[PDB]
Amino acid sequence: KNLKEAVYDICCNGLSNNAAIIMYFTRSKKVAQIIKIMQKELMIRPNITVSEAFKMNHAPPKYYDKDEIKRFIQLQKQGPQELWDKFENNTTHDLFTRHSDVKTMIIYAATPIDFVGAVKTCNKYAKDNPKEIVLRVCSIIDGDNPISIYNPISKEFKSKFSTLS
Amino acid sequence: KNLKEAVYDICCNGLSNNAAIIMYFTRSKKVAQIIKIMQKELMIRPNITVSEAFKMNHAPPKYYDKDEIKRFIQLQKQGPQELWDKFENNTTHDLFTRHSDVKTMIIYAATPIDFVGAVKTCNKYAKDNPKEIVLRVCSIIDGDNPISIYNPISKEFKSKFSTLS
Repeated sequence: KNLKEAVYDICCNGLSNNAAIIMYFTRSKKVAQIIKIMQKELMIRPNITVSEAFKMNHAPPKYYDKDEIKRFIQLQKQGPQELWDKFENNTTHDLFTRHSDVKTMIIYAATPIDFVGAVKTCNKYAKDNPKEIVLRVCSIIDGDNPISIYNPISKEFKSKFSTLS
Repeated sequence: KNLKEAVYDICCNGLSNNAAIIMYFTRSKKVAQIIKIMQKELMIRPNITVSEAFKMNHAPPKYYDKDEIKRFIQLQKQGPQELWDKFENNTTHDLFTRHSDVKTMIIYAATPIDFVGAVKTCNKYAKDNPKEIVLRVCSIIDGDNPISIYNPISKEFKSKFSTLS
């Protein structure tokens, strides 16, 4: 239900050039082939961009103590400009990175029409494989089409969109 | 300055596990070298996940017909449920998938404290190379730490942060 509302909110303004789909895949026998067939099914439709499946690395965890959390808070109360400028963080860990099992795939769509139809397809794989797939939507603050050739398509879609209200 | 305010909004409520730093860069070998320096800086910090540099593919573009856009609007207006159930798209294209040469990287950070320090690190390399690297901040609806081991660290930070607000 949260996915339907989220996709609705993304489409509401007629623009989807700053949205994304993120999918995380656990390690599995079928996983890489799901990715292959999804990529293919997704891109029989125009305006869709799909990434390669990719890996990630991560550092060790760290818990911040109450005093550190508080001084971040005092710095927050000074607003965006002084949050950025006065932040400093010295914490080091003396260790290597861990290589994760989980694969990730990013999808984009140039217009709301493509976006709805892409999320519905992804949700279809996410439903049929519920143990191996996490599905989320992204709003990129001040984002645009990563593939710049789509820009006239989105701007034009928004144009016609706006005159219809 | 847009970046400062998006960072401030993502951290406003003591949750970064629903957030991401996204960066896009050109194929330049001189650029892949600066990315690696950046990853070295990033990984010496705790609570930071950094994906590999990854590539993307995409479909042909399509301009939607002012009349097709209308029928999508009639659905939008009936709401989040009806938009999802009723939407159909049977648009195809006669071409091949194209391979972009834009690379992409995604960075995660388990707490607002780690998120701010990672945007500040990533952003130095973006301003230093504004033609070859583009830097964004993302909000993932109902997101969690992609690496599960961080969940207790995020949940602790939030507990303390809500006590200290």
